[PDB]
Amino acid sequence: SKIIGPKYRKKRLTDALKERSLAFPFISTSTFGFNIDDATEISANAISEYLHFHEKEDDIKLKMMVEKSIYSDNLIQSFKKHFNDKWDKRFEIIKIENSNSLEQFNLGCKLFATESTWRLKKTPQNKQLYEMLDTGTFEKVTKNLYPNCGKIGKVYPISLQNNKQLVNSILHKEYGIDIVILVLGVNMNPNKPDAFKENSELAKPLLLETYHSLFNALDNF
Repeated sequence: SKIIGPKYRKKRLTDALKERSLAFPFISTSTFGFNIDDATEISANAISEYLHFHEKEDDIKLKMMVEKSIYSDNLIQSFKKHFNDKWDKRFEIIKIENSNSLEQFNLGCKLFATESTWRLKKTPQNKQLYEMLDTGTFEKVTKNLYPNCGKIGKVYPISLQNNKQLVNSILHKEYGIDIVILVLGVNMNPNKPDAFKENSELAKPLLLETYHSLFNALDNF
């Protein structure tokens, strides 16, 4: 759970099969209940940090999936403000109806991130994803790779490719996903595991570290 920060790596020439195209949620904002003003600033700033560092790397495509309820003109303006009116062409926000909507899966990204918990198991919010992967198969592969389970602020990539049991998933074969990344963002919701208290001094630092971890995974990926 120790904070490690960004470990980003510039790549000018890349393998098209290893393109850094990531679909990811607006971490901790819906079910987890993270303060949206705070999540917006952290998200926008982390995104801009990564994209600026990687100026001129055109393989990178970032698609942030935002639930309809949270999506607003004010939200988009807030992002614009953090980007100093220079919104990077490589970053898009995609409105989805809810965390289980089918529209989220065919966005053309080789890496697909989902929120998870320490258990690294299916949640009610990513049920649809897990049905598509086959729950038992994916959970078994997850447990084999990460036998000591997950820590808040970290991500856990699982390849659908090198993974024999998952290669035939619609997610891989039809929707072009190579890697599913389980993202352990900060939960603020008393009804979900490992809830942080409202003014925890660790909440903001750990959400940022979640983004760093995610983008570190992308740069390896």
